[PDB]
Amino acid sequence: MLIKKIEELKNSEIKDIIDKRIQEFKSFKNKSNEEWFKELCFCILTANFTAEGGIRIQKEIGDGFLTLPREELEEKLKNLGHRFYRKRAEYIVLARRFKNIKDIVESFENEKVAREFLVRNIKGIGYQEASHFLRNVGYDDVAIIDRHILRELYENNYIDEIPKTLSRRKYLEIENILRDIGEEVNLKLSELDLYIWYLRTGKVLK
Amino acid sequence: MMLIKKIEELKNSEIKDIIDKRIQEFKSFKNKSNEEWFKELCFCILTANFTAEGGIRIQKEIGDGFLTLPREELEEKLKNLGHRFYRKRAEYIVLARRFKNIKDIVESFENEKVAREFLVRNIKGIGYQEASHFLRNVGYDDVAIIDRHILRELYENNYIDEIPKTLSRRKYLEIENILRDIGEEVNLKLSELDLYIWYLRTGKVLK
Amino acid sequence: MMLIKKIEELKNSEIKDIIDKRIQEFKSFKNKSNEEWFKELCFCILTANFTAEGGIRIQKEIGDGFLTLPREELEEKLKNLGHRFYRKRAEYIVLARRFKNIKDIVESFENEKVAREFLVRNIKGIGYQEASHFLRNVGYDDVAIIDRHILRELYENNYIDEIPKTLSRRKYLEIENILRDIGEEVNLKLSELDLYIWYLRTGKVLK
Amino acid sequence: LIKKIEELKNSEIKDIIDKRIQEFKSFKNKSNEEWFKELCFCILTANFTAEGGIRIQKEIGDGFLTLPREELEEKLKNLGHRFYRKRAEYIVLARRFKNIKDIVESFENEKVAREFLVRNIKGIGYQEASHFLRNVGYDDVAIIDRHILRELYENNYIDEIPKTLSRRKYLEIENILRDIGEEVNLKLSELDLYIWYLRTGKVLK
DNA sequence: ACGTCCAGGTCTACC
DNA sequence: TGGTAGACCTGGACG
DNA sequence: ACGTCCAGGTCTA
DNA sequence: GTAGACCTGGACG
DNA sequence: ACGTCCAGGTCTAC
DNA sequence: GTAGACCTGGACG
DNA sequence: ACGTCCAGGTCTACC
DNA sequence: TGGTAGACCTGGACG
Ligand code: NA
Ligand code: NA
Ligand code: NA
Ligand code: NA
Repeated sequence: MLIKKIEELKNSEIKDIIDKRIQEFKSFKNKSNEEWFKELCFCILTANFTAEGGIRIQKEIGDGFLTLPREELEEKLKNLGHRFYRKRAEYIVLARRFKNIKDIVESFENEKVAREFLVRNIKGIGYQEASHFLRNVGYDDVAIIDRHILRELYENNYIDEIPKTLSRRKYLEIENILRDIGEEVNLKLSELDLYIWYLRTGKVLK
Repeated sequence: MMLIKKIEELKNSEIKDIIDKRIQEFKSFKNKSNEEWFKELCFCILTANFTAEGGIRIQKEIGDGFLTLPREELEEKLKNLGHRFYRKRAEYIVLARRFKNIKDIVESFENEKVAREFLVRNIKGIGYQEASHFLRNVGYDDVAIIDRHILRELYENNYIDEIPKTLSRRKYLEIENILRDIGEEVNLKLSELDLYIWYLRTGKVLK
Repeated sequence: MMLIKKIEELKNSEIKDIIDKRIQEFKSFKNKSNEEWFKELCFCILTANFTAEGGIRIQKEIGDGFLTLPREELEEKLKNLGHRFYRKRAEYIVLARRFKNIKDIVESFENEKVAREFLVRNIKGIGYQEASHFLRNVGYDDVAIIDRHILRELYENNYIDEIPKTLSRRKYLEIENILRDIGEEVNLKLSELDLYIWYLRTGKVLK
Repeated sequence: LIKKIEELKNSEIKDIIDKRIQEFKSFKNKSNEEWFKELCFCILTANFTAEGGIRIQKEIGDGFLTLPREELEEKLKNLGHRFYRKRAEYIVLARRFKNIKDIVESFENEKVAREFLVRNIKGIGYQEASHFLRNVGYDDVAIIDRHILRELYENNYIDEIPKTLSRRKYLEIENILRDIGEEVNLKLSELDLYIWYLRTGKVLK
């Protein structure tokens, strides 16, 4: 079933948007360290939150993610109506240790290894949001596994149950099921995601 | 307790001034830039199984080059500067550049002991000996440099029963502890301390 | 990994029988009076910073003396029978006599972990270790005895990064849980598990 | 170190060593057959145990002299000696000097006699030759084995545990000890028992 | 030798 | 609070 | 007189 | 945990 | 447990 | 001057 | 209405 | 350990 649904989206004029988006990421090969970092923050802000809200907050704050004091930045987040302003603001500041994120990430063996580094070395980033970062900046063979695509995987029965938790072991299992699915629909991991996400919500945000 | 006898022997000499101004030299790194810090990390990598002064010279000649120099070029520089392991050390140095702002990364940690834990497992080229070396050099007080010299100095006074071929983190941590006890006894920080014991051996107070 | 290996080969050795005859020696406390249990509780108080062997004869020579002998005479016996702390341990034993029906008090508690909590804050001389040691010695399994020894090899086998100064309740229940997983990876209750781990370093199977 | 030895000359141990040193002197009146059994004992102590060789020397007894090659190798084999084959061979070959007492005594001193033994018997080098001579009553040869050597380096008398204790080694060390000797006022033989006991807490031979 | 090392921790008293 | 330095205290093993 | 031993360890398989 | 690999010039007798 | 540690060196070749 | 060989059997954790 | 639902998780403390 | 509970924390649409 899921296969069928995606097949027709690849046909529908939705495929036209997903690739203005997929390439919207690829262009990060020509973006600055601040931009890349601003994307990392977007991921940190997105966890257990809303994409729309995340987009606003990002555009509204801009390079404030990289110049605002912990107390001043914290307040702005309070303004734009973010669920968790205290915590997420703490992560932003703390993350500045790696403000040259583009150079740090582009220097790893691959993407699977780079993801490993962000998780354990950035408070606020698990596998969900690291995969999200990598993707949003050009990376194809990583999967983002949040509530939604979980739901489409439990629903279409690819997974037994919606895990009370997501160990690294499980994330890499599922991410693979996702990978094998994408060979049939013939999409890289970065693309597929947007497709399943769109089904679920009805928006090719990011 | 002969070592100790020789330690206080030094504390009451014109050597204490040299060491005391040497320690102050490191403590000034609190104001230096990320560059002056990365360039110090490299010096350590250079000094691994090499000459202390041999690494002091190369650091002078290359200077801000540790940041810019490409692989094949920096290799030429080193190869010409007479370093033993030009290829390998050149390799490591370049990789370390992914942390070209090594100050933001180090000061972000809660304590030096944990900061070392990071450096040791994210920078190929750095183990405990040369991270302790690194940190100490940029102004931290509570870490020990457990090289060959201070090792068979300990050993030579029965602080240990053998010179182990390789140092386990548990092994290095245990040895360090041992040094700190001397530290308390003689009243000095593992930073100060290390310059002393090092001097009892070689006769020079470099770094 | 090595520790895991040492264990199972013991489970196949002559030792897998001495420990077993020993484990059911504890379970047989379900059919003993308060006094016999108290005698055990007393044995554990004697063991704090002392020998397991020593506390076994002292309890055998003194027998049911922990219940009748006045302080002065008890301390005297504990002095003659050569106990490290003949005064303090003599005091604890007397104060505990306000629970000389210890069996009725312990079995009353829903379980074991909750009963252990009662022994610790309500009896001088009994900390978390010599509390778990008592319950285990009277037939309880899901509690670990974390003494100088089982600490030595947990640290030697890289399970913990240090031998802590003193064991806090959180640190105890934490390490106790580290042992609890070690248990299921070889299939042994903490009680039985303890004896294997203890025989490794001491080379004996007492209690 | 010297402080420790003084503590020993104080203890009951000093009496234990006096009666032991006098057990060696008795060889002045023992037979060629006896002097040889000690020689064999010393051949069974090289890279082996002092206590092990003792019981072996006691069980085998005069067997070192009358048992055929293969027979002697069996008793050594059974008595759990590390090297039954070789030691039996060394013992058998040495039987050509069965009247070892006559030969040793005929020499000028101990220093020259030991030289003959070493060169003229397979299985015997300096330590064993010294060991031998000490055991029969001779007083100024040092036995340099793993322990008296251990003690000497741990105490900064020598600087390396030489891989190969050369004759030129054995004798520089032997001289050092002889100087450690005047410090405490002991014969090389008495001193060896003192140093050995420190290492081993046993005082046999 | 004589001193060092070491045994299935728990307690008070301090800040 | 809750983490920690000192007190309790002795006999045997071992170089 | 040319050969040996020494220098602030770390990484891979 | 460990040996081989990385690599060189330099002072000593 | 079983694998390493350990014990009063001497010989034979290259 | 120096590896390999001779060769094992108890203790120990 | 206004009490429910829901949104691209991850960290700490605890065992 | 590595899993689990519980915190972080709110707005906006539903009906
Ligand atoms: Na993280
Ligand atoms: Na490293
Ligand atoms: Na208590
Ligand atoms: Na010979």
